[PDB]
Amino acid sequence: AVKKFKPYTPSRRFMTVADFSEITKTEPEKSLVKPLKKTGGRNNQGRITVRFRGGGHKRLYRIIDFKRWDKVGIPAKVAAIEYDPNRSARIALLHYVDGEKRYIIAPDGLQVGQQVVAGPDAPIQVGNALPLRFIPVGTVVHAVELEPKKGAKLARAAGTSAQIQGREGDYVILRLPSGELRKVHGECYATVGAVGNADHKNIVLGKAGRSRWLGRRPHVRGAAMNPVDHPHGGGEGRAPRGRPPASPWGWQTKGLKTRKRRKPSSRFIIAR
Amino acid sequence: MKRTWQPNRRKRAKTHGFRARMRTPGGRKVLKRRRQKGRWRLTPAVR
RNA sequence: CGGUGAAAUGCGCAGAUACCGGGAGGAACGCCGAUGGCGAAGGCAGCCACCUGGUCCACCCGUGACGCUGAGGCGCGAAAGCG
RNA sequence: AGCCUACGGGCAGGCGCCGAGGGUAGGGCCCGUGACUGGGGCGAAGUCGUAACAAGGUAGCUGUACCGGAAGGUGCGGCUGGA
RNA sequence: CGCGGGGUGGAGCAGCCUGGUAGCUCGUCGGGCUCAUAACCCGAAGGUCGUCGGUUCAAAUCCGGCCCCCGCAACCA
RNA sequence: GGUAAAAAUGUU
RNA sequence: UGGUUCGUGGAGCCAUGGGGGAAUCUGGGCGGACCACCGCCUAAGGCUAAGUACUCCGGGUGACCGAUAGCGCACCAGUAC
RNA sequence: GAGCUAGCCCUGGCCAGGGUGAAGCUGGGGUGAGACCCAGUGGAGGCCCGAACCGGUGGGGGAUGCAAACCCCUCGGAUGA
RNA sequence: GAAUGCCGGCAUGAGUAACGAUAAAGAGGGUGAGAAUCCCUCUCGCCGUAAGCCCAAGGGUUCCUACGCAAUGGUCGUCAGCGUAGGGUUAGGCGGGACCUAAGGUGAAGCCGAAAGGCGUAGCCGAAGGGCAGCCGGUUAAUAUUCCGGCCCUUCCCGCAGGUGCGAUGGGGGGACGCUCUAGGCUAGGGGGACCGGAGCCAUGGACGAGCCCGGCCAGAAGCGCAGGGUGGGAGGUAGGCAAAUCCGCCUCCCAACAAGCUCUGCGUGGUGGGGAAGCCCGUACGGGUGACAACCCCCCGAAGCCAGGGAGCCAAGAAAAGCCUCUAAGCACAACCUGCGGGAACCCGUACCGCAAACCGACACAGGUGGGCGGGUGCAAGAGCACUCAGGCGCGCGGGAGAACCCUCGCCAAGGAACUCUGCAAGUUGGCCCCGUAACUUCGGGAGAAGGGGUGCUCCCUGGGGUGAUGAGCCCCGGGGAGCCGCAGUGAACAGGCUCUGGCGACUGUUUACCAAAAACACAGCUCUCUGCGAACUCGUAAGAGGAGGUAUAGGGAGCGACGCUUGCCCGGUGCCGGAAGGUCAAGGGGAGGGGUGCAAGCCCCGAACCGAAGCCCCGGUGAACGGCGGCCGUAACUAUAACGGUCCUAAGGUAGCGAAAUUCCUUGUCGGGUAAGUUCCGACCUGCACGAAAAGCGUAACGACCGGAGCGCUGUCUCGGCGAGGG
RNA sequence: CGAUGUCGGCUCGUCGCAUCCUGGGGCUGAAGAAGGUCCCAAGGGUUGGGCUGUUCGCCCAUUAAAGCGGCACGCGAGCUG
Ligand SMILES: [Mg+2]
Ligand SMILES: [Mg+2]
Ligand SMILES: [Mg+2]
Ligand SMILES: [Mg+2]
Ligand SMILES: [Mg+2]
Ligand SMILES: [Mg+2]
Ligand SMILES: [Mg+2]
Ligand SMILES: [Mg+2]
Ligand SMILES: [Mg+2]
Ligand SMILES: [Mg+2]
Ligand SMILES: [Mg+2]
Ligand SMILES: [Mg+2]
Ligand SMILES: [Mg+2]
Ligand SMILES: [Mg+2]
Ligand SMILES: [Mg+2]
Ligand SMILES: [Mg+2]
Ligand SMILES: [Mg+2]
Ligand SMILES: [Mg+2]
Ligand SMILES: [Mg+2]
Ligand SMILES: [Mg+2]
Ligand SMILES: [Mg+2]
Ligand SMILES: [Mg+2]
Ligand SMILES: [Mg+2]
Ligand SMILES: [Mg+2]
Ligand SMILES: [Mg+2]
Ligand SMILES: [Mg+2]
Ligand SMILES: [Mg+2]
Ligand SMILES: [Mg+2]
Ligand SMILES: [Mg+2]
Ligand SMILES: [Mg+2]
Ligand SMILES: [Mg+2]
Ligand SMILES: [Mg+2]
Ligand SMILES: [Mg+2]
Ligand SMILES: [Mg+2]
Ligand SMILES: [Mg+2]
Ligand SMILES: [Mg+2]
Ligand SMILES: [Mg+2]
Ligand SMILES: [Mg+2]
Ligand SMILES: [Mg+2]
Ligand SMILES: [Mg+2]
Ligand SMILES: [Mg+2]
Ligand SMILES: [Mg+2]
Ligand SMILES: [Mg+2]
Ligand SMILES: [Mg+2]
Ligand SMILES: [Mg+2]
Ligand SMILES: [Mg+2]
Ligand SMILES: [Mg+2]
Ligand SMILES: [Mg+2]
Ligand SMILES: [Mg+2]
Ligand SMILES: [Mg+2]
Ligand SMILES: [Mg+2]
Ligand SMILES: [Mg+2]
Ligand SMILES: [Mg+2]
Ligand SMILES: [Mg+2]
Ligand SMILES: [Mg+2]
Ligand SMILES: [Mg+2]
Ligand SMILES: [Mg+2]
Ligand SMILES: [Mg+2]
Ligand SMILES: [Mg+2]
Ligand SMILES: [Mg+2]
Ligand SMILES: [Mg+2]
Ligand SMILES: [Mg+2]
Ligand SMILES: [Mg+2]
Ligand SMILES: [Mg+2]
Ligand SMILES: [Mg+2]
Ligand SMILES: [Mg+2]
Ligand SMILES: [Mg+2]
Ligand SMILES: [Mg+2]
Ligand SMILES: [Mg+2]
Ligand SMILES: [Mg+2]
Ligand SMILES: [Mg+2]
Ligand SMILES: [Mg+2]
Ligand SMILES: [Mg+2]
Ligand SMILES: [Mg+2]
Ligand SMILES: [Mg+2]
Ligand SMILES: [Mg+2]
Ligand SMILES: [Mg+2]
Ligand SMILES: [Mg+2]
Ligand SMILES: [Mg+2]
Ligand SMILES: [Mg+2]
Ligand SMILES: [Mg+2]
Ligand SMILES: [Mg+2]
Ligand SMILES: [Mg+2]
Ligand SMILES: [Mg+2]
Ligand SMILES: [Mg+2]
Ligand SMILES: [Mg+2]
Ligand SMILES: [Mg+2]
Ligand SMILES: [Mg+2]
Ligand SMILES: [Mg+2]
Ligand SMILES: [Mg+2]
Ligand SMILES: [Mg+2]
Ligand SMILES: [Mg+2]
Ligand SMILES: [Mg+2]
Ligand SMILES: [Mg+2]
Ligand SMILES: [Mg+2]
Ligand SMILES: [Mg+2]
Ligand SMILES: [Mg+2]
Ligand SMILES: [Mg+2]
Ligand SMILES: [Mg+2]
Ligand SMILES: [Mg+2]
Ligand SMILES: [Mg+2]
Ligand SMILES: [Mg+2]
Ligand SMILES: [Mg+2]
Ligand SMILES: [Mg+2]
Ligand SMILES: [Mg+2]
Ligand SMILES: [Mg+2]
Ligand SMILES: [Mg+2]
Ligand SMILES: [Mg+2]
Ligand SMILES: [Mg+2]
Ligand SMILES: [Mg+2]
Ligand SMILES: [Mg+2]
Ligand SMILES: [Mg+2]
Ligand SMILES: [Mg+2]
Ligand SMILES: [Mg+2]
Ligand SMILES: [Mg+2]
Ligand SMILES: [Mg+2]
Ligand SMILES: [Mg+2]
Ligand SMILES: [Mg+2]
Ligand SMILES: [Mg+2]
Ligand SMILES: [Mg+2]
Ligand SMILES: [Mg+2]
Ligand SMILES: [Mg+2]
Ligand SMILES: [Mg+2]
Ligand SMILES: [Mg+2]
Ligand SMILES: [Mg+2]
Ligand SMILES: [Mg+2]
Ligand SMILES: [Mg+2]
Ligand SMILES: [Mg+2]
Ligand SMILES: [Mg+2]
Ligand SMILES: [Mg+2]
Ligand SMILES: [Mg+2]
Ligand SMILES: [Mg+2]
Ligand SMILES: [Mg+2]
Ligand SMILES: [Mg+2]
Ligand SMILES: [Mg+2]
Ligand SMILES: [Mg+2]
Ligand SMILES: [Mg+2]
Ligand SMILES: [Mg+2]
Ligand SMILES: [Mg+2]
Ligand SMILES: [Mg+2]
Ligand SMILES: [Mg+2]
Ligand SMILES: [Mg+2]
Ligand SMILES: [Mg+2]
Ligand SMILES: [Mg+2]
Ligand SMILES: [Mg+2]
Ligand SMILES: [Mg+2]
Ligand SMILES: [Mg+2]
Ligand SMILES: [Mg+2]
Ligand SMILES: [Mg+2]
Ligand SMILES: [Mg+2]
Ligand SMILES: [Mg+2]
Ligand SMILES: [Mg+2]
Ligand SMILES: [Mg+2]
Ligand SMILES: [Mg+2]
Ligand SMILES: [Mg+2]
Ligand SMILES: [Mg+2]
Ligand SMILES: [Mg+2]
Ligand SMILES: [Mg+2]
Ligand SMILES: [Mg+2]
Ligand SMILES: [Mg+2]
Ligand SMILES: [Mg+2]
Ligand SMILES: [Mg+2]
Ligand SMILES: [Mg+2]
Ligand SMILES: [Mg+2]
Ligand SMILES: [Mg+2]
Ligand SMILES: [Mg+2]
Ligand SMILES: [Mg+2]
Ligand SMILES: [Mg+2]
Ligand SMILES: [Mg+2]
Ligand SMILES: [Mg+2]
Ligand SMILES: [Mg+2]
Ligand SMILES: [Mg+2]
Ligand SMILES: [Mg+2]
Ligand SMILES: [Mg+2]
Ligand SMILES: [Mg+2]
Ligand SMILES: [Mg+2]
Ligand SMILES: [Mg+2]
Ligand SMILES: [Mg+2]
Ligand SMILES: [Mg+2]
Ligand SMILES: [Mg+2]
Ligand SMILES: [Mg+2]
Ligand SMILES: [Mg+2]
Ligand SMILES: [Mg+2]
Ligand SMILES: [Mg+2]
Ligand SMILES: [Mg+2]
Ligand SMILES: [Mg+2]
Ligand SMILES: [Mg+2]
Ligand SMILES: [Mg+2]
Ligand SMILES: [Mg+2]
Ligand SMILES: [Mg+2]
Ligand SMILES: [Mg+2]
Ligand SMILES: [Mg+2]
Ligand SMILES: [Mg+2]
Ligand SMILES: [Mg+2]
Ligand SMILES: [Mg+2]
Ligand SMILES: [Mg+2]
Ligand SMILES: [Mg+2]
Ligand SMILES: [Mg+2]
Ligand SMILES: [Mg+2]
Ligand SMILES: [Mg+2]
Ligand SMILES: [Mg+2]
Ligand SMILES: [Mg+2]
Ligand SMILES: [Mg+2]
Ligand SMILES: [Mg+2]
Ligand SMILES: [Mg+2]
Ligand SMILES: [Mg+2]
Ligand SMILES: [Mg+2]
Ligand SMILES: [Mg+2]
Ligand SMILES: [Mg+2]
Ligand SMILES: [Mg+2]
Ligand SMILES: [Mg+2]
Ligand SMILES: [Mg+2]
Ligand SMILES: [Mg+2]
Ligand SMILES: [Mg+2]
Ligand SMILES: [Mg+2]
Ligand SMILES: [Mg+2]
Ligand SMILES: [Mg+2]
Repeated sequence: AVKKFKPYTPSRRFMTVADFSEITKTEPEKSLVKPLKKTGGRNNQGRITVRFRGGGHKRLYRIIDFKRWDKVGIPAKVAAIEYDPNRSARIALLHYVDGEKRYIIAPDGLQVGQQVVAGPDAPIQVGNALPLRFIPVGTVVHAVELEPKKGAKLARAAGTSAQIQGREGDYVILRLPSGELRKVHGECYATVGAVGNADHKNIVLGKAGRSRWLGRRPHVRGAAMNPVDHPHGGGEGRAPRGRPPASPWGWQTKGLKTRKRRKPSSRFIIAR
Repeated sequence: MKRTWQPNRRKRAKTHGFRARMRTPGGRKVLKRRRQKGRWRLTPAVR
């Protein structure tokens, strides 16, 4: 339900803002186990490591329950759907009957005022968490743990979802958003349904400044440099790469695989 | 235009002060050379 | 092995074709099935449910000439094609 | 500040509005022309190929898309003006 | 003027390094097939190897000198 | 019938 | 691999980082690969004066200088700047 | 040595005054319901004119200078990267 | 005797350039050994969103006064920011600390590193941020929110008096937050006045007049008053807020739904306290008195400041901890805490002065640079703009003459208007507001201030809305119509677009070579390829660790291309990358056929071939929005000419679309066509493309540009071709 | 080479003659006018524009003519760039 703008200035005819109608009437945030101070920083102790980060708007870190075995069997009421600037996806405020207040990452189709519960019992309705060994084969799922009791680490960007393809012993087979088939242990929790805000792919930032609002400083091509700075640099005007294409550090960047070959996780991976 | 020397008591005493010399082994050798030479002021005079 | 009028390219001793067992995935629905049916046309074919339109018959009950066509307009509109 | 015949008047004159037209500027319509370029038509009996008419030697036609010196070829769906 | 490669039957190309014998495709000529042509089939002819010299028993072949052809180079102020 | 295929040209 | 005059050389000896891994006098190391004979030492624990080096400081001396020299400074100098 | 400069992190501050009038609300119109069309309201924008502020386009001056980058006229941005 | 030698001294240029903004000086009188330069008075000029006041940083005696002029002052100097000496900075309330936390720093635990050291949770440090209690006047030569005066507060600590279960660094609430536009009511500030209070003044033709001139305030407890900000009250039940809670949270029916009520600010009013002009008289550099028993009133404008944590909209989603309120834990309930009064106690540092500058940063009394607040009036539509001017501060620390060339900064010009020239470079023209009117093209926004026009001053009359006042006067903001007056000219001065046509490149705003390049370069949204399944890939680091990220394929990294539109053809032969449990080759190692050295021999020590031995390479495939590449020679058609067609050789494949003498074309000023009187440039074409071409992208494209080229109109000292005048030299 | 700043333009010139014109003359296939060619002659004169950075050159409109060369392809302590 993406917002379009009229071309009243340039860079608004293309500019595009997401729809906030799923955001219910909760524009400010909850507190005390809800935003911590978020440390802005482009760099480690000292030097820059991820180049071209900086600037951007100030943010507060909405602390999310990624490990929802804490409240097995305890139901919840969906009180709010909020904006998280730290994520592509939306967040859902839950009040527990137990009394706690936590954010789960808000799935698609989840509406306000809905009972939602985690555990092995946990009927297969959107938002509920279960082990993977209890979820039926073929259902789309998200917020998937990789190894059990370690936290939800898979399928949690906007609109992403993973799908169960089968079971094999203590492990189940998941089709990831990458298309990779992965053996994930059955005791790993996973929240059913896709993540939603699936129109996040269709946004157009419109102008250069909107990338600066996100903390994305401008990205300098290597061909516009000097050979001290980059392999592609140098040359009287516009050299055509002169070599197989490479990073500033020399490693090639067109097809060169760099997964560690002898990784012990490789015997749980079936596809690309 | 704007020249190089723009003074600050805070900056001068935290960069060139005695306690900043005694943190590093480099600044500890600085004062050692200044004791040995006979300097009247081991550190820049800050008030 | 494929393939043809005949061949060749191709696939194949790095273990193919042919066979069994398991898994994924998409598209189209055999027999019923036709000179059949439905729809205003384009067109519609496995099955289930929901939501929905047109139409045919009988009873001759009610309104009572409300009708027919239709320049524009509006809507539908195979396949190919475009985002 | 003039002239008068019946003068708290008239004439000449003066000011003003509209005003033919001329000037400046910008649009609209039409005609002639224009290096070059597209395709159309008729011409001397030219060159290259065989598309269509017989199952025209790949049934033909068709809308569209792509390609090819050229007719045309092929894909998708439709037609009997074919079996 | 510099460096490199080239000239061979009518057309286009081999053969030159490692001297002894010139081959391929199209074309031309003669004969078939056709009513006639093209296509196709069977035969056949054709080359002072750009020239001028010298090396050798012997030169398309090796070496030089000229005549043409193709490509590169012709910079610094 | 729901059921298979063969290589140019000809002045007016 | 380092140390020794020894740069892989016939390369021992002395230390070692890695792997294997003993023996207690009929035990063990060395005498420049190695083997035999003849000899010298007794590792894998530690301490140990003196002779030796230096001159911030004190003294003596000079075929050392004499204010552009001799220390950067004979003078309130590691100062002013 | 980041008291100049380049980038970023934390925390404060600054941007006179005019224009243009997007979305959206309200009302009318339209329809079977819509889309949509008018008005009024509304005040969006790396929007427009232009001071402070940040710059440094063209020319002249300056050239042992006022100045080891200056001065005058002119010019770009000026709610945003 | 030389080394552009070193150090020092003194010459030359030379009484030459210069004396540091062209804001500006003149006279009288003092003082003095000595005055353009010091003091005083009068006149003149300059700033006045400052060149005037108040803070912060920095500076550190420069402040005040007395005595002085050797040097410092670009001259002089009796003066001074200078020399000698003396004086001067007064705080519970301002600022900082005995309070808190941010980035970051440090760091018991813990991890790491040859050593030195590097990380690192809690904690601690860390400030223009949060918190917190003083306003107005008067005094000194020099200090005051600091001393004094009046009014008002905050902490502690000890007492009695009355209340309550008190009680932690622990739990919870709160603190607590964006940007932009804004409502209502006040305040700051300002304007006007027939009203009130004033020394005085009628000048030169006129005026004794509601005349001129000056001034009509400030703070202020409780108490009210007006605006406004915050917040629901019970009852149970309760597993969560890492022990406990009556608190918070979550459910559940009851009553409120309002700011009714509690509080909390702001602004008025308030016991009372203070200030109080012009002008005149004086004795000082600086002030003092009178004016005055001062008056101390009414309207209007009105904020960007206050009520503040107000409201609305939007996406980019907008600090932390303490103080504060409450809750319970040990412990304690003779304690303790809350409220009211009384007495006592209230420490350390800074306080002078300069502060857009002669006291800071620039070697200088340097035309430079430097953060926050106040910054009045009138007119110009508005305004912090521009011109003049209050308060206040200055005339820039060499002057006097002259009136050449020449230079700088200005002004004007006959006739011509770009003939100047690399180029209209420069300078002119245009210029603000109101009203008409406005093209191709287009992404429907634009282009648009298109272009091109008209009006603009002053007086008189009539008349329509508002705001504050009560519905009225007045005061203020906006209008309409009519009639006249003057001048060469009415945004009468100052501030204030020249315009159009057409191409090249880049889409656009933006960024860059501080100090010769602001551009077509970089960036940019957007497109594609590729890597990355999370202890991710990548980066920094020996490591630990950290970034990525407190992210998870709609995410992160790398590379190119660079909005958008239509598109992005063929070659996997070589290079790269990807995929291949075959085979060839291949190191240490395993292996020992066999041989050697010594021993009397057991033995001890060397070499050592088959064979088993990874990655890598060879090999087989794939892959272009991966590195890259995309042919030659002949002949041929009803006139030549050309070649749709053919032959042949080679390649991995032989440049398709679209453009093309172009930012690309050597020959070249190619050849036609247009603009011109005349066009090596420009535009439209042809294609013979030396040497375009599809993501080092191809062809286009509205809007946009201090980019680059061509043309035209307007206007002009650019020129013909100069001349005159001004000011600083 | 411990520095001799280079094309072109502007400004200012000066010099040479093998002369573009004007002046004098011989020959002419010189009727006349207008030319051709050669000899004497430098005293003076030798235009304004379009294109290009141009020197040169080609055009436009004229003229008595639209001369060639030297002076560091004269001249940057004179200027432009
Ligand atoms: Mg809390
Ligand atoms: Mg750190
Ligand atoms: Mg550090
Ligand atoms: Mg880039
Ligand atoms: Mg570069
Ligand atoms: Mg570097
Ligand atoms: Mg490199
Ligand atoms: Mg190039
Ligand atoms: Mg390169
Ligand atoms: Mg600092
Ligand atoms: Mg009936
Ligand atoms: Mg259709
Ligand atoms: Mg379709
Ligand atoms: Mg599609
Ligand atoms: Mg009468
Ligand atoms: Mg056919
Ligand atoms: Mg046919
Ligand atoms: Mg056919
Ligand atoms: Mg085809
Ligand atoms: Mg078909
Ligand atoms: Mg049939
Ligand atoms: Mg050949
Ligand atoms: Mg040959
Ligand atoms: Mg024959
Ligand atoms: Mg024949
Ligand atoms: Mg060179
Ligand atoms: Mg070179
Ligand atoms: Mg060159
Ligand atoms: Mg034919
Ligand atoms: Mg060694
Ligand atoms: Mg050794
Ligand atoms: Mg050696
Ligand atoms: Mg050795
Ligand atoms: Mg060892
Ligand atoms: Mg040993
Ligand atoms: Mg040994
Ligand atoms: Mg030995
Ligand atoms: Mg031995
Ligand atoms: Mg021996
Ligand atoms: Mg021994
Ligand atoms: Mg021992
Ligand atoms: Mg010794
Ligand atoms: Mg001594
Ligand atoms: Mg000395
Ligand atoms: Mg002496
Ligand atoms: Mg000395
Ligand atoms: Mg900095
Ligand atoms: Mg300001
Ligand atoms: Mg505005
Ligand atoms: Mg509207
Ligand atoms: Mg606005
Ligand atoms: Mg703007
Ligand atoms: Mg602009
Ligand atoms: Mg502007
Ligand atoms: Mg600045
Ligand atoms: Mg800059
Ligand atoms: Mg400038
Ligand atoms: Mg300049
Ligand atoms: Mg200035
Ligand atoms: Mg502008
Ligand atoms: Mg000497
Ligand atoms: Mg000297
Ligand atoms: Mg002298
Ligand atoms: Mg003199
Ligand atoms: Mg003099
Ligand atoms: Mg002189
Ligand atoms: Mg002189
Ligand atoms: Mg002088
Ligand atoms: Mg001076
Ligand atoms: Mg001066
Ligand atoms: Mg006297
Ligand atoms: Mg003035
Ligand atoms: Mg301070
Ligand atoms: Mg200070
Ligand atoms: Mg100083
Ligand atoms: Mg002093
Ligand atoms: Mg004195
Ligand atoms: Mg003096
Ligand atoms: Mg003295
Ligand atoms: Mg003096
Ligand atoms: Mg005196
Ligand atoms: Mg003083
Ligand atoms: Mg003094
Ligand atoms: Mg204390
Ligand atoms: Mg104390
Ligand atoms: Mg503090
Ligand atoms: Mg503290
Ligand atoms: Mg602290
Ligand atoms: Mg820390
Ligand atoms: Mg240690
Ligand atoms: Mg540390
Ligand atoms: Mg503070
Ligand atoms: Mg504070
Ligand atoms: Mg305070
Ligand atoms: Mg004072
Ligand atoms: Mg005071
Ligand atoms: Mg007091
Ligand atoms: Mg209590
Ligand atoms: Mg707390
Ligand atoms: Mg007041
Ligand atoms: Mg007032
Ligand atoms: Mg009175
Ligand atoms: Mg009089
Ligand atoms: Mg008043
Ligand atoms: Mg309640
Ligand atoms: Mg509890
Ligand atoms: Mg209310
Ligand atoms: Mg009051
Ligand atoms: Mg009060
Ligand atoms: Mg008084
Ligand atoms: Mg006075
Ligand atoms: Mg609010
Ligand atoms: Mg907090
Ligand atoms: Mg704390
Ligand atoms: Mg509270
Ligand atoms: Mg003070
Ligand atoms: Mg003070
Ligand atoms: Mg200031
Ligand atoms: Mg300086
Ligand atoms: Mg001076
Ligand atoms: Mg100074
Ligand atoms: Mg000074
Ligand atoms: Mg001065
Ligand atoms: Mg100054
Ligand atoms: Mg400033
Ligand atoms: Mg004001
Ligand atoms: Mg003003
Ligand atoms: Mg005004
Ligand atoms: Mg006026
Ligand atoms: Mg104005
Ligand atoms: Mg203001
Ligand atoms: Mg001003
Ligand atoms: Mg004054
Ligand atoms: Mg005049
Ligand atoms: Mg004139
Ligand atoms: Mg005139
Ligand atoms: Mg004109
Ligand atoms: Mg011209
Ligand atoms: Mg000219
Ligand atoms: Mg031009
Ligand atoms: Mg100009
Ligand atoms: Mg004018
Ligand atoms: Mg245009
Ligand atoms: Mg418009
Ligand atoms: Mg206009
Ligand atoms: Mg235009
Ligand atoms: Mg007037
Ligand atoms: Mg009012
Ligand atoms: Mg009212
Ligand atoms: Mg008029
Ligand atoms: Mg103006
Ligand atoms: Mg232009
Ligand atoms: Mg061009
Ligand atoms: Mg641009
Ligand atoms: Mg620069
Ligand atoms: Mg430089
Ligand atoms: Mg520049
Ligand atoms: Mg620019
Ligand atoms: Mg694109
Ligand atoms: Mg690091
Ligand atoms: Mg590393
Ligand atoms: Mg990490
Ligand atoms: Mg993170
Ligand atoms: Mg990615
Ligand atoms: Mg990326
Ligand atoms: Mg580019
Ligand atoms: Mg278009
Ligand atoms: Mg291949
Ligand atoms: Mg290839
Ligand atoms: Mg390849
Ligand atoms: Mg491979
Ligand atoms: Mg071996
Ligand atoms: Mg071996
Ligand atoms: Mg062995
Ligand atoms: Mg291998
Ligand atoms: Mg391509
Ligand atoms: Mg012919
Ligand atoms: Mg061919
Ligand atoms: Mg092709
Ligand atoms: Mg041309
Ligand atoms: Mg032409
Ligand atoms: Mg022409
Ligand atoms: Mg052209
Ligand atoms: Mg062409
Ligand atoms: Mg080219
Ligand atoms: Mg290109
Ligand atoms: Mg190319
Ligand atoms: Mg490409
Ligand atoms: Mg491009
Ligand atoms: Mg183009
Ligand atoms: Mg383009
Ligand atoms: Mg364009
Ligand atoms: Mg520009
Ligand atoms: Mg720009
Ligand atoms: Mg022209
Ligand atoms: Mg002039
Ligand atoms: Mg003059
Ligand atoms: Mg003058
Ligand atoms: Mg030289
Ligand atoms: Mg020399
Ligand atoms: Mg010399
Ligand atoms: Mg002569
Ligand atoms: Mg003559
Ligand atoms: Mg003659
Ligand atoms: Mg004659
Ligand atoms: Mg004659
Ligand atoms: Mg030109
Ligand atoms: Mg030349
Ligand atoms: Mg000459
Ligand atoms: Mg020459
Ligand atoms: Mg020259
Ligand atoms: Mg020069
Ligand atoms: Mg020159
Ligand atoms: Mg010269
Ligand atoms: Mg010279
Ligand atoms: Mg140049
Ligand atoms: Mg230039």
